[PDB]
Amino acid sequence: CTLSAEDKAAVERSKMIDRNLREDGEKAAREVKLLLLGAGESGKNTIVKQMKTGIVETHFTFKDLHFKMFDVGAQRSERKKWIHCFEGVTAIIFCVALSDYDLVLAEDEEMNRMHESMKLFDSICNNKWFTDTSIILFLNKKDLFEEKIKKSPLTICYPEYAGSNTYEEAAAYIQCQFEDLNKRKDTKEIYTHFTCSTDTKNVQFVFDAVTDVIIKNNLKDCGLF
Amino acid sequence: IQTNGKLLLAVFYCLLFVFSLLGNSLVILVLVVCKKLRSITDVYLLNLALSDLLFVFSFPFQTYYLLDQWVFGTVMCKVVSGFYYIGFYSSMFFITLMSVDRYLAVVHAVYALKVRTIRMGTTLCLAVWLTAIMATIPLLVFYQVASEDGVLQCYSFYNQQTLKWKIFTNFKMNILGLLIPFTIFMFCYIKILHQLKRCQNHNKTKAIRLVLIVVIASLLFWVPFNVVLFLTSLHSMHILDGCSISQQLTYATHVTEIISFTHCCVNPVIYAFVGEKFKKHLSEIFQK
Amino acid sequence: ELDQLRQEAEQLKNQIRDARKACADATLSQITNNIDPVGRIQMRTRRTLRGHLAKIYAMHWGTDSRLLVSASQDGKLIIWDSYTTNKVHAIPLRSSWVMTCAYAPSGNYVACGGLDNICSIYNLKTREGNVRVSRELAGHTGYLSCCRFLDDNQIVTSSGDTTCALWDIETGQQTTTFTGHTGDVMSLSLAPDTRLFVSGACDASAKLWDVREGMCRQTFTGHESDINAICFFPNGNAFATGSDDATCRLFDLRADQELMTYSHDNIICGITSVSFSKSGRLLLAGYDDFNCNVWDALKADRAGVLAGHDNRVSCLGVTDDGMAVATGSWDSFLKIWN
Amino acid sequence: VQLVESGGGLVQPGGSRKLSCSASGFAFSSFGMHWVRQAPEKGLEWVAYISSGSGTIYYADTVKGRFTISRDDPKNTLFLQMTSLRSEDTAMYYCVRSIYYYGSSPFDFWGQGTTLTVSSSDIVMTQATSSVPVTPGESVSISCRSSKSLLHSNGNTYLYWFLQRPGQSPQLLIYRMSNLASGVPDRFSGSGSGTAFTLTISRLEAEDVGVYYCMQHLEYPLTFGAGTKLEL
Amino acid sequence: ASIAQARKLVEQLKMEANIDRIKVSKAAADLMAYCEAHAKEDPLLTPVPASENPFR
Ligand SMILES: OCCOCCN1CCN(Cc2cccc(Oc3ccccc3)c2)CC1
Repeated sequence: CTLSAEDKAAVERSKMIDRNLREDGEKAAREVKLLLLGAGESGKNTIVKQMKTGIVETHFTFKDLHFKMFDVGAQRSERKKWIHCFEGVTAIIFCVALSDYDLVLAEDEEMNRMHESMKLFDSICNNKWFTDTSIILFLNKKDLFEEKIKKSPLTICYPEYAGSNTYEEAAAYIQCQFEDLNKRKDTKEIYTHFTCSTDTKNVQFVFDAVTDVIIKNNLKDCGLF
Repeated sequence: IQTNGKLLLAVFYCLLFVFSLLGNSLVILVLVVCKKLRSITDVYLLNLALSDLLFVFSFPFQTYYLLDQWVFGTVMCKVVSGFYYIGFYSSMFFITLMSVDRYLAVVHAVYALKVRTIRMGTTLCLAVWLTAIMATIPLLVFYQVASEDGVLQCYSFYNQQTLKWKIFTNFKMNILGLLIPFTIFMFCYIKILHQLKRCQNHNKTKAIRLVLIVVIASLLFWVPFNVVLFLTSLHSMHILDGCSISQQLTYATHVTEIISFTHCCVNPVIYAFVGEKFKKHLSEIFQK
Repeated sequence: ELDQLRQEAEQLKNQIRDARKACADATLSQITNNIDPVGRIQMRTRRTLRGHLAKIYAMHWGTDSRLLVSASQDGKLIIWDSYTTNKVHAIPLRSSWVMTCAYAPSGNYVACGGLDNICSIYNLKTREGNVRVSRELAGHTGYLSCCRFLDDNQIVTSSGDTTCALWDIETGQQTTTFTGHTGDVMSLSLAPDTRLFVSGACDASAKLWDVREGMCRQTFTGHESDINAICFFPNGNAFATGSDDATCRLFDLRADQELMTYSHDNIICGITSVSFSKSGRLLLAGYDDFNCNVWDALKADRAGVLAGHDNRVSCLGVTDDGMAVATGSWDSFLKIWN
Repeated sequence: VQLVESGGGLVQPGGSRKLSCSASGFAFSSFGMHWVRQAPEKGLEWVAYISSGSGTIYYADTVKGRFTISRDDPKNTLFLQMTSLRSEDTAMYYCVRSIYYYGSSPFDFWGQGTTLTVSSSDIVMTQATSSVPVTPGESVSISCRSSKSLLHSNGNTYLYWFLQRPGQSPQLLIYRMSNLASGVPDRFSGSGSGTAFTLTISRLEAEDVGVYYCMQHLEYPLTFGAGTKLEL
Repeated sequence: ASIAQARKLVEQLKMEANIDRIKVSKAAADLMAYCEAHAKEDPLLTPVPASENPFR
């Protein structure tokens, strides 16, 4: 063997460490990683509230599925330096406030809030680190959008918009506008759900979306693709 | 006439041998050497490729037996009968195992998260190899070499009382061979197609196409050979007895064997070569 | 007037560039032209360290030149034995989003940090026999890009909040904070004498700092993008920078200007990690194209290439005795080259 | 850190007893565990050893078969089950912890000791003097010899030094012939040529009285020395 | 306000302006001398005999 007694015991300690690492890695691979993104007061805190520093990590189990949700709204640094750490997340939960069309950004009146949300969505959806990661789109403040759309038209945010002031047409137009920002339509699929504060099925929508993502991932693994 | 047919059979055997050797060797080189076996599907692909190669290894002995008498001895005759029969049983058991794995991966994703591990794949692969070996020992020992008219032939040669055992081989080759695997194989893929239809994604269409391809290939590759085996069994039980009908089953068995073991070449392509993962692995190898 | 202040700053900048141009009598290339070229350097992978299940973001060498620590996004911080591929320790982390790791010169402590903005100091040598968090350093408002140990009680951290810090570990407080970077600081390198350190940030600028006082003596410019890795020359009178513009630059402190650039037309990806050999002749840079190129410090020629990593090489480190260099990559592997 | 050991008591010859070592204050799962016996008037002798996770177990030839060592990690206790006892085992039993990684300090902590009374190619270590008069404030060198070279190919020489003060359990002084243990005063030092080794105390206080044992760890049949006693 | 930041930047630049600098040739010669002095001690620059390498 050409090994001392303590050398052999050290190798045994290394093998035990390897066993622990393997078990922890299997546990991590069983788990689902979600990256949570939003622009301003988009309702990200509200959707965190429904389901249950720099990164606020939230864990919860729903239907025998363990969920990791990472929140990076407080980083306030260059996103390109730390956005590659999140490559490999199962899905990206993007939160967008529907009432932001009427409001303008706090910093200057030149930029509308929803346009900044679109720019963030364009940067995240089309990022080279997330070329195969699906996006769950949460459109919040349905009651606020209902109250606002009567008083103020969607033409302020979208001058090209020529449609009825009803909720359905405006919501469909906003969703279509956000979905057109997906350049790589074949690689990813965007799931859009209309939620409010009183909504109780958002966790179910997230679970269904992650189930679809897992099905697609294991189809790719199994060779069916 | 007979010599020409023998030459054609030997040529087909040699071509299939070489082609499946190349395909399976490429599969094993990609899996166990160039890359790692990260997932359970990699383990199943490696085991299926090994089973196909083991089945393929019996071909040149058959080519020489067609060419000349069995000269290399009885002990090899035993090991090559094993090679052929464990190859068949392992191939079909591994096909069924891949079907069950895909069914778990698609229909029950959350459960496939906790059940599908490399250790479970290795355990099931060892179980498949063990049950194939167990099913093959009787045929591994019942094969013997006899010299007929100065021509030594390694074949199933029994006594009159043991002739009934020959019937049991075909029926086991039908129940344990075709009926038991394909019952799980078809059910899992039928339910896979049901879930794929009721889904919203871009990858559903290609997956549906490939599932249909696998199902059609497996049926075309195994149902004819097993049906002709059942017909030969019926002839042996003298339900339909005659010389002309016997000649027709001899020719039909030859053709169905040809069709059946083109699977050793087609299965590598269908299961690995088509698909994103193996294409990407081949691209990475070509980059090197 | 604000415009007057801007004009005065511009005049000072012109004075700086004029003085630097005055000091540039002859470049490094002309002086080191007659030096015999190093030649091709082929380095085999002596050891491969496996056990990480995610991208390796950091790696540091102990003073003993045998024990090294590695940080990965799997949530674990493994201390390896380089000679015999044994895992001395495996430290769970409260946050798996780590970007840097350090090994104390005494070897008693290991520091880890990342997107939690907290530098966690781990006590390796304890009566209980297990690695424990000794101190959680808080106060930064951005991700920790790099941390290096001065001694058992002092540590220097660079964060994404554009500020570097020097901590006193026993009390968990900021002894002095370094400010002056417009962009996020991405790497720091202490001088061997440990009275100065260089910080490279996203403003394409590297700044010298004095640890005792807290002021920035010199600011170095010339890169066209974010500087990812910085490293001191063994003398301590020079340092090298690795940027995203696919070039490495060598600066000297006394002449206050760059000496020459390490660039190739074929190389398009940015330098992720940079390091120096013991004599300073070789500049080892880890590139984003799955490769680590070894350069010659005095001649722009590229001596050799260390290939063998499937993914991006994220960290580099040369032992104190200089015998081995470790390349950690995103492909969850560590390799020892010699 | 504490290692309280329970068991002992009067035992008839040929009987069986169980020795329990309770661990409190350290990670029991990580540490490899040993059992060491000290006769009423003689030195230390190794009995058994169990590794972290019970991966490997080694016994001495004297207690092979009759004795079995098992650990229970969840309850942080270590068991030594003794059967077919004889008058050769009547002694005090020590429960010693040892951790094995690069730079570690094996045999770091020793238990108090429990007394077992029975009613009526291995390396040889020799400490020739076995008793030396000494004066406080002076310098004393204690010599030990090894039958075979204790230097392995890795460059590590496996010699250990222990101090057994009167009425106190052994305490590690030097591990691997040069490294001072944690908390041991700096006056102690060790040196050797790979076959013969010396332990040097620059100054002697009243705390240094005791018997010093030289141990080897090259091959797992660990044999302790006879011991050298320092009396003023 | 931003005015104070401008004054701080101006003061920092003024501090940076008065530091003395030697000619680049002297620094290059010093780096050359350091590299030549420790050329033998570098194992990566000049590989050691295989016996002396613990990584075998
Ligand atoms: O079980 C009794 C027979 O049932 C019908 C099925 N046989 C029908 C005859 N084939 C000849 C056959 C073809 C191809 C290769 C081959 O290699 C050998 C040769 C000798 C012994 C062992 C295997 C044998 C094999 C399959």
